[PDB]
Amino acid sequence: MVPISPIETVPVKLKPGMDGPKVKQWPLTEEKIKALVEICTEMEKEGKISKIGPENPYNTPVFAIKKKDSTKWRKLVDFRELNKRTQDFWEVQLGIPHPAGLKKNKSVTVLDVGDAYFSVPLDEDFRKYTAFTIPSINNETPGIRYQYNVLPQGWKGSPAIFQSSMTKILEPFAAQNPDIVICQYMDDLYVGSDLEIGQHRTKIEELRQHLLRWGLTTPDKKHQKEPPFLWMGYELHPDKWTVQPIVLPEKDSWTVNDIQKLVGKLNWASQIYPGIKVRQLSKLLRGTKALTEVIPLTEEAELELAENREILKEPVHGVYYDPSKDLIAEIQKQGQGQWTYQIYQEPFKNLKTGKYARMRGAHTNDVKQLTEAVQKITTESIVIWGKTPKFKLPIQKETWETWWTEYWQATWIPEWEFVNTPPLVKLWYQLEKEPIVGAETFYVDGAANRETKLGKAGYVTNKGRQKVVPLTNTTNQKTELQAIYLALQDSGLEVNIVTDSQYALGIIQAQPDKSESELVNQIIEQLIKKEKVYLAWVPAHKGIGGNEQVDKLVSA
Amino acid sequence: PIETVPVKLKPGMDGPKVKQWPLTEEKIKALVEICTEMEKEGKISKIGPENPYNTPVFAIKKKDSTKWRKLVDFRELNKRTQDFWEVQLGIPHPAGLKKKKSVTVLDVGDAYFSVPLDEDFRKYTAFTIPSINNETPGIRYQYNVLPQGWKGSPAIFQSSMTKILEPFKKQNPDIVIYQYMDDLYVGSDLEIGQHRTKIEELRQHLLRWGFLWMGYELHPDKWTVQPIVLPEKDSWTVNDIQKLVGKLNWASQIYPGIKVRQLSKLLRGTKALTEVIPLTEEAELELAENREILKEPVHGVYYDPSKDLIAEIQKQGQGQWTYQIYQEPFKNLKTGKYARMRGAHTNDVKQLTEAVQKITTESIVIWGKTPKFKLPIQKETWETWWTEYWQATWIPEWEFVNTPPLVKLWYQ
Ligand SMILES: Cc1cc(/C=C/C#N)cc(C)c1Oc1nc(NC2CCN(Cc3ccc(S(N)(=O)=O)cc3)CC2)nc2ccsc12
Ligand SMILES: [Mg+2]
Repeated sequence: MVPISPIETVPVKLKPGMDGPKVKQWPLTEEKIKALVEICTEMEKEGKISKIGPENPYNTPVFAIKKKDSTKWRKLVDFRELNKRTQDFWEVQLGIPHPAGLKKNKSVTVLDVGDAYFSVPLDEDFRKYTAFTIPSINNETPGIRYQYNVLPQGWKGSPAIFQSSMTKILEPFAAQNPDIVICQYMDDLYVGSDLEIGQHRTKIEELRQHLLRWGLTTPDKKHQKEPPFLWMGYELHPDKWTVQPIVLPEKDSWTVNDIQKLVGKLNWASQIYPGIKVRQLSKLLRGTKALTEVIPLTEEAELELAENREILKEPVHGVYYDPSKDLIAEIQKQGQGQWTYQIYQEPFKNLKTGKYARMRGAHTNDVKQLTEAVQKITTESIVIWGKTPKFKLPIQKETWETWWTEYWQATWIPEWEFVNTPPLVKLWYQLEKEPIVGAETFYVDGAANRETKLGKAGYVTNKGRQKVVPLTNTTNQKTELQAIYLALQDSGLEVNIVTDSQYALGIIQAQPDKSESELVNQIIEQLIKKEKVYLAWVPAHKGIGGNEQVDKLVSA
Repeated sequence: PIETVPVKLKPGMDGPKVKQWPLTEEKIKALVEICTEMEKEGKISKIGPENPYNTPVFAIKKKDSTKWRKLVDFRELNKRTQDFWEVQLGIPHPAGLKKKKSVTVLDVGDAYFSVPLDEDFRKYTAFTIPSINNETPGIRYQYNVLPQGWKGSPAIFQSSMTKILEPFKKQNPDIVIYQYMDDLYVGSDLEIGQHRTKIEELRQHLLRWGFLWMGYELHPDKWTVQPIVLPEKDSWTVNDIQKLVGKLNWASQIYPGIKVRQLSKLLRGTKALTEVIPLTEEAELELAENREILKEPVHGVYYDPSKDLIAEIQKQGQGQWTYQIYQEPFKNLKTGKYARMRGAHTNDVKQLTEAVQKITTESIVIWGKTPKFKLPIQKETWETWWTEYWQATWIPEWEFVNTPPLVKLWYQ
């Protein structure tokens, strides 16, 4: 007998105030009972479970299923109730690595740890809560009652406790062998290095020697999978990676469910296939919960889909990470609030690609969106590679400088260089800081009756120019914007505009270049056409000349 | 200190479960070295999967220090930790601190590591050193001693701190010492060279009782509500008078008796913005009477310790930032301005982060608590970058302003 260290038990508790489960066992057929007795008799020999007396008051129902070709019954213990009553754990497997963050390991070995799993003991004080009952034949004897000594499959804590138990066992080995990487996937343990096949095989044997200390045997996985490893939806090749095959289906009838699976594939593919776009295909899902609803594709969604088929026509791949090279991120504007990007170290050899969609909002501009994309990529790059990339941005240095020096919010983007890739991001208008000498002064105002929704908008100027337009189905805020629009339409290339609308000032001072309001868009188009615009604000109803004059014109 | 002070969360509240945000490789490495040493010294221990709690952690560099430093963001835990009256019903925040000529800030958080934390409460201090690219499970620790940045620490340690200082305070009755979190604030009215000596002698007294050698020098002589000032001009354009009337109308929400009738009268008609308008005698008097009103303090402004303090900040350009601290709108308790922020002439976000820290420091000195900030910045930009420039062991609360306030002009 070679002494073997015990695996440290994790203490487990029920949620505060809650007791164990007390679910009734279902009646089973004679055949299922016979099967369960055989299975459990074997499990009991292997130490997994133990018989218990009638004092234990808890119970979880057990079942008997089977596979079609597999000529055996399968035992199933439904721990759904016990899981509801079990404490929360640290679930240390939520996130999976991204392939673009991985580094090349020429040599990779796969070990099966399905048997080490059962070496992880269940906290003795918690075992009572896992009791289950095999109903007896003809229910003429007491049912055979068992409890678990090992982490049950299907119990809430098994994944976190197993993974944490393996990690702690592997730590000294990983620490003292810095030239090897370890990842466990289901009951597969994957051990890679960049050593020669000889030195690599030696590390494996050393790892096996190490794992024997806890009595863990670990042979090689059954039917060693040749490359590429099919892992978490990817294809991991020795020198390249890509997503698994992206195939767009052909259809003349698209339902609300068909469009969701297409966005899913497209999104998944966007991490390597550059230039994927899903706006026009996402717009067809704005608000719906029935999935068979056949929503016709707009000529914009068709064009988008076909643009994706062209990109998806040929397989593309990313490379793995070289820490000795720079990390570079390049962004393009695609339109309609859509942005793409590529992250690479060598030109044309992308580590990964991605996209960024504009946030929902009534107004926005291209510089704010580009800034937001930069922040997303920054955070993604820190996750994957632990560093911020150098950015190549389709915005001139002088444009950025003008933007951040004048914009009312603090803003920042990390080290970046201009890349001349149209369409370039630009500032479409800039308001004056001071009133313009020699430019006509338009005093604008608008008003609307709350009940009738009738209103007026117009202006008076220092040259005696005047206009009032009557409006229907409008609001104070809308007439106030309309008045500014009229002044822009009716003035020359330079114009001073005086408004009393805090609402209108707040919109324009936010420097939108596009709006969900057609009226704001029209105002944007006018500003773009001007040489100089000074927009001044005054308080309403104070007797300010010009403003007082137009106020009475538009208030009935 | 063998005996631990029993600590509980608030009724019907679980421990914190805050996500660890991603960290660069160099910050992870710094944290691994720091925490390994903390673990060898018994200050923290590895924890198992049965602990589901988490508080975020990052790495910084104190003001003028090349050494990496660990900072735990205990904001969630602190609001979930019971309210404390450890020794008394409370320590009255010293109103004399804000009056001293000079005030020095001493980092004494290292003292906390000598007091053990209640064994039952330790699980709530859990934190994770994240891996890169999820390539390994994070390193999971919990505290065994009073952690820096935790609300409970100064309260539990207060009995010991008061005794450490009594001999010093006994001989310097005119020096005001106040503790907020991990910091002592030591103020005096005496010669800056003499004050620095007293501070210096306060430090070596700490060494004998069992530090850090760093300091911070403030001058709360000069913290007030800056007056509202109006232009003094020999010729006024239409635009000038429109700006004046708008500013005066804003001030009339704050000050009673502000009048604009005679100034508005000047703008009778529909005039070019650049036309020069001569002031009448009526308007001159009204302006003069407004100026007089603006010299006095705002009526009925009082601090209420039961309400939050609110701090607003405006970017004024060219490295200048104005700010106001208040509890109710138009009842400013303090206002100020900042220029040429240190080492950030090209970085808006660094400047804003430094303004936030300076304003929080003023708030601690005046009222003994931190304000809730209204920040002129988009959430995603702020949350990506602020930790890169943070140098303080506390962290305030903040919210984001997305609509440009018209009042930025009035504080120009
Ligand atoms: C080691 C490992 C394997 C897998 C596979 C699962 C499946 N199914 C997943 C992860 C996350 C792994 O974990 C890490 N993997 C790497 N790098 C990789 C190593 C593998 N290659 C691909 C490859 C190489 C050689 C052969 S070959 N010719 O030997 O058959 C086949 C495939 C890409 C880089 N780095 C780290 C760092 C910390 S964990 C970890
Ligand atoms: Mg009006």
